[PDB]
Amino acid sequence: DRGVQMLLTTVGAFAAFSLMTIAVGTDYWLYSRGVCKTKEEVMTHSGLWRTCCLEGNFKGLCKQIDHFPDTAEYFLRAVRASSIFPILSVILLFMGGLCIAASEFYKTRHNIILSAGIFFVSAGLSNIIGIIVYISANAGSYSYGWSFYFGALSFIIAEMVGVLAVHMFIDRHKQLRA
Amino acid sequence: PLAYEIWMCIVFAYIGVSVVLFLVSRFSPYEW
Amino acid sequence: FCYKSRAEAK
Ligand SMILES: CCCCCCCCCCCCCCCC(=O)O
Ligand SMILES: CCCCCCCCCCCCCCCC(=O)O
Repeated sequence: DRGVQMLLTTVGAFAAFSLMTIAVGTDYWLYSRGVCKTKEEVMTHSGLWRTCCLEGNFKGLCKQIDHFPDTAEYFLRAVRASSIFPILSVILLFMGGLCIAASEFYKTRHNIILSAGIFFVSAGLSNIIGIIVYISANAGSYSYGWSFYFGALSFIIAEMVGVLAVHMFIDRHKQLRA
Repeated sequence: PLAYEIWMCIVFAYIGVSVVLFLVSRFSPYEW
Repeated sequence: FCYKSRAEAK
């Protein structure tokens, strides 16, 4: 039903946006071993921006990850520093949500739903490039924390909501021609 | 043979490719 | 899609 489809799409968008914003702000991306505060190596929390010291005498103490501790490597370092790919995913998800909102009012345009689909799909692609960049730059034991998996779930949900939006637009234009 | 992250990103890529092929192939009303 | 759309003006 239109109703159920629209509700499910709207809920999906909020979930994806919230999950990606939580993930890009929280610091439990990589449970590894390192230094909590530099002027003894212990478990560390790590995130996109700051690393934190768990299990350490200075527990809870956190320091900004030192991005930039070979232009090809400079470019990866820059992209990982200013996490444009992850942050751009949040922006695209936000823009998509605005479009789905503007479907209710200012309706009958039929092209804003397609726009929402394009934004959600594009958000997924940005998210995945972000993951690849992160995983690659974090290679220069370990384990991925719950904020990493929050990011992944955002990708999946965003793709599903994208399919729903395109399908709904198709159904609209089919009803118009029926 | 392949690391865990390669497998994970293969699944992500599979979802992304499938979704994009669905979109580009069946969104234009000028082919329905 | 945009091109074919503008054409529909015809
Ligand atoms: C065609 C789609 C197939 C999807 C298959 C997914 C199956 C899930 C398997 C879970 C293994 C995850 C390993 C955990 C790694 C870790 O410790 O961080
Ligand atoms: C679409 C092609 C099918 C591929 C699906 C394979 C999913 C594998 C998921 C990861 C499990 C293997 C990696 C080891 C993880 C670990 O060390 O715990």
